[PDB]
Amino acid sequence: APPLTLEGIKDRVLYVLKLYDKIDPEKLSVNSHFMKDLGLDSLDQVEIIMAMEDEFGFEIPDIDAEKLMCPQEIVDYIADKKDVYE
Amino acid sequence: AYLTHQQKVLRLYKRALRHLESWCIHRDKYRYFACLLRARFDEHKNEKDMVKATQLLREAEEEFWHGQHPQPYIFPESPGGTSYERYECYKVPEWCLDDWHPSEKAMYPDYFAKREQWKKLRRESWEREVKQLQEETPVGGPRTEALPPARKQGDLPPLWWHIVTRPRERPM
Amino acid sequence: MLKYIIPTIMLMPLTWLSKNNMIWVNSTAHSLLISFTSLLLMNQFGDNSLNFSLLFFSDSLSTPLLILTMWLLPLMLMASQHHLSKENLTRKKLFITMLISLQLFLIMTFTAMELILFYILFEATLVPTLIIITRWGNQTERLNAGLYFLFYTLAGSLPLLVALIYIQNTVGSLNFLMLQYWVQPVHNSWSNVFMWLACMMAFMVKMPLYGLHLWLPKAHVEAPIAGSMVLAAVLLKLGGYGMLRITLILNPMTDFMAYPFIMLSLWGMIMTSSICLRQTDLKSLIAYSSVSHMALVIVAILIQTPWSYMGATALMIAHGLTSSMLFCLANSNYERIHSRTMILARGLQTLLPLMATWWLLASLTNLALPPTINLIGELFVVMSTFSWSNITIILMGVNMVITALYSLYMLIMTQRGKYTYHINNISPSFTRENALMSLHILPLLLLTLNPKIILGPLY
Amino acid sequence: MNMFSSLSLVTLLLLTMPIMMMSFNTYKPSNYPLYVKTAISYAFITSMIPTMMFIHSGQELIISNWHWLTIQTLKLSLSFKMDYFSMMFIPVALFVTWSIMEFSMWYMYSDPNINKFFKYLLLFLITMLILVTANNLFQLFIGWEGVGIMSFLLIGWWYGRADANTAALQAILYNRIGDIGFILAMAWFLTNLNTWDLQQIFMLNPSDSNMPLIGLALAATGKSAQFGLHPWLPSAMEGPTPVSALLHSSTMVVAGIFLLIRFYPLTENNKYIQSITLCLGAITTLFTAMCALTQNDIKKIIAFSTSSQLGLMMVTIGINQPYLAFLHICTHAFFKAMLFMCSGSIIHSLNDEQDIRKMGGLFKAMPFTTTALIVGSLALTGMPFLTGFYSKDLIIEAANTSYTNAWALLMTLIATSFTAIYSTRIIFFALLGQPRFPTLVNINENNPLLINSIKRLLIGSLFAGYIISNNIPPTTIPQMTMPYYLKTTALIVTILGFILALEISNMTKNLKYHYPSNAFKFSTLLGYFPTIMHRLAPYMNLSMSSLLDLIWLEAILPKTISLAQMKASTLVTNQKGLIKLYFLSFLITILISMILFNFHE
Amino acid sequence: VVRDHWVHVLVPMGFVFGYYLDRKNDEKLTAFRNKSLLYKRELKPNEEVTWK
Amino acid sequence: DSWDKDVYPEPPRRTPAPSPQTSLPNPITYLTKAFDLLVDRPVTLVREFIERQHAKNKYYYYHREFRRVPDITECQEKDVLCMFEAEMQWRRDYKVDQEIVNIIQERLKACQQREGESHRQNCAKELEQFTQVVKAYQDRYHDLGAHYSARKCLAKQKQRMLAERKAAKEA
Amino acid sequence: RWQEDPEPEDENLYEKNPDSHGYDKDPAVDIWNMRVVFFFGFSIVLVLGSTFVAYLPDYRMQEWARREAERLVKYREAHGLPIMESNCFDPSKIQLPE
Ligand SMILES: CCCCCCCCCCCCO[C@@H]1O[C@H](CO)[C@@H](O[C@H]2O[C@H](CO)[C@@H](O)[C@H](O)[C@H]2O)[C@H](O)[C@H]1O
Ligand SMILES: CCCCCCCCCCCCO[C@@H]1O[C@H](CO)[C@@H](O[C@H]2O[C@H](CO)[C@@H](O)[C@H](O)[C@H]2O)[C@H](O)[C@H]1O
Ligand SMILES: CCCCCCCCCCCCO[C@@H]1O[C@H](CO)[C@@H](O[C@H]2O[C@H](CO)[C@@H](O)[C@H](O)[C@H]2O)[C@H](O)[C@H]1O
Ligand SMILES: CCCCCCCCCCCCO[C@@H]1O[C@H](CO)[C@@H](O[C@H]2O[C@H](CO)[C@@H](O)[C@H](O)[C@H]2O)[C@H](O)[C@H]1O
Repeated sequence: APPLTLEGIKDRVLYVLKLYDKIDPEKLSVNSHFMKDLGLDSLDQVEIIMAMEDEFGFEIPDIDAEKLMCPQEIVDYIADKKDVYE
Repeated sequence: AYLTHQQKVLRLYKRALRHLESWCIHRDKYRYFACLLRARFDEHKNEKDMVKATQLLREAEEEFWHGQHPQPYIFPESPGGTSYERYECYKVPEWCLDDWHPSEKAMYPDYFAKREQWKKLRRESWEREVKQLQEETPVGGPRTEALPPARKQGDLPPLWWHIVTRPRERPM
Repeated sequence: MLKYIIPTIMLMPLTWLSKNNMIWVNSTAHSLLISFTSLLLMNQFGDNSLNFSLLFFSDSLSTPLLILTMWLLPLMLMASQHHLSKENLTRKKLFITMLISLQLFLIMTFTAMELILFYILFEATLVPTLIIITRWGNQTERLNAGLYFLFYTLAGSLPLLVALIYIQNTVGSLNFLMLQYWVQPVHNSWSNVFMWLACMMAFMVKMPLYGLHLWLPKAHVEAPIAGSMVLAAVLLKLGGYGMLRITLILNPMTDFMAYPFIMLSLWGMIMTSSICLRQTDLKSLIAYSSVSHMALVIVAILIQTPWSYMGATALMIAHGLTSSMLFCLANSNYERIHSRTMILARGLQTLLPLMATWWLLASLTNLALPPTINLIGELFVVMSTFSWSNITIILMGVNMVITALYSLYMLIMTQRGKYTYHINNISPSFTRENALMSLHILPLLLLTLNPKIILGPLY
Repeated sequence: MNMFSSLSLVTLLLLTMPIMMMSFNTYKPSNYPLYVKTAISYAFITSMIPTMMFIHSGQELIISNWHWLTIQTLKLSLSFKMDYFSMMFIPVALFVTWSIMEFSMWYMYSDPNINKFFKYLLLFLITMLILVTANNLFQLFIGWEGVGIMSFLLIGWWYGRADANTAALQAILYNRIGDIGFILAMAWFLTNLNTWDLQQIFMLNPSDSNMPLIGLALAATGKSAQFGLHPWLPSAMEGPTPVSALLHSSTMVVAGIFLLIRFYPLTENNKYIQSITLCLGAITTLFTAMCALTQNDIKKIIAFSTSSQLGLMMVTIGINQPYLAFLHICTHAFFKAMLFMCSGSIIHSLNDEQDIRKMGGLFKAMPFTTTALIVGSLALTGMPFLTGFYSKDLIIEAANTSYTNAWALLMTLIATSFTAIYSTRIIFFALLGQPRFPTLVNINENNPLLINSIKRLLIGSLFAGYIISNNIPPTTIPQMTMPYYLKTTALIVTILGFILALEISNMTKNLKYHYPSNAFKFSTLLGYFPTIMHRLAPYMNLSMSSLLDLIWLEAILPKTISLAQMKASTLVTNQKGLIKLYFLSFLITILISMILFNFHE
Repeated sequence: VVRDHWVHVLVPMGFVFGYYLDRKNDEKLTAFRNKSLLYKRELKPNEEVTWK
Repeated sequence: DSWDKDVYPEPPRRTPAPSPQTSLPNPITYLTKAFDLLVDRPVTLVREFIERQHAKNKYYYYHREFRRVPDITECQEKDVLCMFEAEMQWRRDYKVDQEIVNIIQERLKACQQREGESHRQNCAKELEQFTQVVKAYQDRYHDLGAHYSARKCLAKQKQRMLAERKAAKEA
Repeated sequence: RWQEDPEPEDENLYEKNPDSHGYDKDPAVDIWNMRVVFFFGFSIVLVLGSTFVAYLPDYRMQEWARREAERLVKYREAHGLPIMESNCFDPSKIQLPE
């Protein structure tokens, strides 16, 4: 499959978040905490991870998923697993 | 279980949604039921009696076991998926490069020059890394598997080599 | 046979008078020449055996064993010279001297025309073998392994000596050629029952027969590689060769005395194969594999049919080369990880790709893939044992299923899966190690092109 | 005979030179896969010349060129039987193998061990031709076990995967249990007829063939994955898709049927064996088609289709129609190998996705894959006048106009209906609807290697049945007089299967939520046969290793022997060193010497 | 001849010596040379021993 | 030809003449002509050159003829010198008789292939001759054992002869 | 506790000799020992030994027996005698008990 890049991963991670109705696509930034800033709760965070899993076609274990609390953390996690260094 | 009640509910939620997605298949159908399922969790989200909440969870687990898909969807590279461990036969450890014949190492003069620098960095950092762990581990040994970050500048995080230098997920 | 005995003895002066750094070069070079000349033993005739003199003769049963014996000496020197590299020079020469003396006794054992001469040389092999195990073994338990080997063998041999001397008294001769014409039937009596047991129980122990097999896993686990190669390849075959010669004078009593020993071999082969599935030690797995393979030879020798003796002959040669190869393969790993645990070093095909091809080839011969001589020998025993009683096909068939299971399981455990992370001293295979395996597998596969020369005198 | 005999051997010799060059290493690995693909394409052409000679003048010959070994009165030779079955299977096998290797040049392009992969594919084909052309059971046994080992090395291609090692060993386990029957046959034939050569077996024509034929039936069960020894074939989907394509078409799985066709002069006079094989095939075709109804993995659906088809071939053996069973082997080879290649095209384009639930909307996105997949599904279901019609349609008419088990017949018709149901399942979920795959679209199917390889098999799936059915000589009286409702049975039930499957497939779009029935789980979990047997049988065997044995042990233990010697030693040596006691014992020795033993008398 | 490589004749010489001893032993076993019922024959013009 | 047709007989070959009923050209005809020119001619030329080298060097080898010697029935008990020659003679006969059964089996197998679908009726003499030869071989050698000998062979025959004597005395 | 040498660290022949064949620490001996093994082992025993075995003269008179068997079959069929007669020994030379 065609290779990924750090900016490509960040573009798609936000793209998915921008299509979620509980998030304000204007307040969204790579460093927005899903809990403190975006006002989401534990249950919404789970669905965000599932959306990223469906986006990139691979599973994030629950032990790792619960710690991804801002979009940048998700981007960093994906790059580490896909060996993306751009 | 090591997991808190809060962690247990979330794992069930993610597990329940995934098995629901296997049943529905069609995305529009899955969306309709996923929202109904989220409603059931949202109904008791504010329950404050931990005997009732614990009961609600246990009953939910029993319902999931009765309703689980016998053949749920698995991501191809997840445990049990059709591509799990497919590439382990291509992952060669980096220490194998030490045994290369000189003529083999001569074809990559620049890769093997960079490799030596990393080996030097590993040799020079090791003693500090061992010391940092000794003077941070409580008497009796560690209580968790969590390792510390580096504190000083020019210090590398303790026990980093086999994490940094691990094979790529598509090594060939 | 003096064209082979004298050259073999000359290996002793050659080793002792060789320059210090040349002991392994000279002994290996000249032991290969002796192996080359051993092909002259294949001047076999349809009717008469090759009877050189009053002391020694060769027929189609001893010739393949003689060629196997002399081929093995150069292979044991290659396998030995690594782990002895730090040994004292004189003790290196004594180790090589013990191997040379073992070949000397062995080639005379297989050609002796007099059974009491056979017994003395048959029993003389104990001394060099015992010394090799206990002196150059690496663990504490090598001393107990020495005693078990020693006293299991003598427990059966001493009754054998009495029976042979009794037979010469009443028949007048123990010359094998004479016994072919002067043999008389053995009638039912308690006296003849114990004469039968004495004549056979020494050979059953060396096979080994299931029940008397527990000395073999001990010896293998504790012996050095060269001790394991000779023990598996040739020394086990002494029992089979003795049984193929002695059964001539035990008829017709073998008709009913065989039954308990066929039952032990038919059931024993299923249990030893099953045990191989749960062995944690690699050398111990291969040892229990030999017990399973040699149980076929006992059954074949005891039912006494033309097809069963051809099968048993092929099995002994084929198993000799295969079992020796497997031990050398497990030794190559041991010289790296210094352990015999099968589960310790995994996923080796990734790190040693060519050595993984040798493992595959050795395993396929062990499970007897057609048309290898391992299958040819195994098949002929199955065909004849089916005629003996149709029900045996079930036990024979089951054993082939289990034999496949543990042969490939040993291949999968050590060669496939993920490699062990912390083992980082798996250096590339040496030219010495690769040549050692090719010298087992190439001759083994070449014999498929011309298997008649390993099918014995009933071919 | 000079051109016929010479050219039928160069075909086999040509397949081995690529093997010789790799082993002899005088080749050029610059493009080894193309070299192996070229060798097949030429071997296919050279094998057509002997076939045309057979079609023309019915020519058949046996070649016994090398005397290998004599065993008293049993002489073994390298012996090749170039007859009806050999001359028709070889070109079909080579033609399909030609397509699979061309497809493999694209599918396995990024595999670092591609050269070894093509070496194993070629050896896998070489052993199948040894099996097909063998004139005696020993040479046949070489091919029998050859394909078994090559299946092991190709199913477990990704040897880092634990499940690939489990699946590879499971193929060996089941096929080796089948070989118990094969060894049984060779033992009976040697004992009772004095031969392993087929000419003598047929000439002596044993009347009492219950034992040798059950041995061959048990051998065929494992190799062809009939009920009882069936699970390994679905598990063989661990290997790369080209392995599945070649494994399931023109190599291993039809060797079991091909073995029973070789021995039709015996089975045609044994009604007991015909009943056993008919019922064995009937249960196999129903059971594995029922499992396919609810599988979500595309390769497993096609894999269970093959088991279902192999059951139908075994049914044909049962109703004493050896040549129909052979024609179905040839026709099934085309469209089955194409379906596996069409599935590989989808899997490759969806980034190694195999679950059908995450496909959809591919009808227009993958036009050529879609065309071949519809032709393949129509050929499989027995659409009039496609490759599969010329065998399946004949077989069903023969079965229901025969003196046969009524239950076996019914189960073969129901399974035929199921074939339409799970063919609709693949088409409906893979191609129709809305896309369900991830967002980053990488669908591309424009490689000429992919297109050409499927294009050639597509053409075979259309006309091959017609071409073969019109060129083979007739060897039976085909029953062509029957009621309208027996003539049209296969078409009708197949049509009902399409209708019924369409309604259920459309039934999944509704906003209803349902609990799995016991029936649904039973089919989904493959009847629980793998779940139970693969935990119970390994556990009983791996954990498998009275007072009478206590005596036989405690008494004869080396500890017992060695510990009694220790007691006796201590009694002998634990003395006080006293002159008084030693001489007192001298007195006792003398007294009992005279009083008790009369040594002085 | 070299003091380096004189030990390389011990085993080749052993073969020749052993081969010669083997031939001599055959001389002690000529009791039936040209006397077996299967093989006895009259002697050729210059023959003196059918084998040796 | 090159073997004795009497030992390995073959019925005369009857091949029908071509009688095409199609305007099309037979592909086999052209392939035959190409095979003859491309394959047969160069292969024949190489052979003829080789057979010219052989002609310049013609030497001979012979089939060993064994004189007959007294059987085991004429050997005094425990007389090894006479027993040994009768035993070697018996073993050569045993190995020869194994080959006679192979010749007859070869005739039978060749017949079954040659006749085709008519083999059941057309291979009755080969089948009959195989049945008779296998009977004789079985009576001679079957059940002797791995350590067989002329002595054991004789003892088997005597037991058979006594049984047949009682067969005639009984009727 | 008591005076003893510690176990020496295991050594790697490739460390000081990347061309090592594994036979010896001395490169000159290491190459020599390789050549005697490969030459005598492969060039001589396996190649010549296999050629020698291929051309063994009529090992155990298997070819002679066939030639003789052909001669007897030709004779007995021409003279009308049975190809093989059940009695292995001439019954005139036997004297049954009783
Ligand atoms: C079955 C047919 C042949 C049987 C022959 C049996 C005769 C005995 C042979 C072995 C003799 C060994 O003699 C002695 O045995 C015991 C155990 O057996 C060994 O001792 C070992 O086992 C014993 C108890 O099992 C332990 O207490 C001891 O710690 C352990 O070292 C001795 O180290 C050995 O010197
Ligand atoms: C590994 C263990 C193997 C165990 C094998 C067991 C085999 C058992 C063999 C039993 C046969 C023994 O031999 C049998 O006994 C005696 C010999 O004393 C013979 O008979 C002789 O002694 C008995 C004494 O009871 C008298 O009745 C009889 O008058 C006399 O002729 C039998 O005719 C003979 O057939
Ligand atoms: C079939 C005939 C076979 C004949 C074999 C030859 C017999 C040789 C007998 C040697 C016996 C003496 O060997 C001696 O056996 C005892 C067995 O308890 C061993 O005893 C071992 O286990 C016992 C308890 O089981 C311990 O108390 C002891 O500390 C330990 O050494 C001795 O370590 C060993 O020295
Ligand atoms: C018919 C039987 C034939 C048997 C053939 C056996 C072949 C064995 C080959 C061994 C070859 C060794 O021959 C070798 O020659 C050289 C000079 O001549 C000797 O001397 C050498 O010593 C060292 C090596 O240790 C060299 O660095 C030095 O340059 C050289 O002087 C060696 O000490 C000797 O080992």
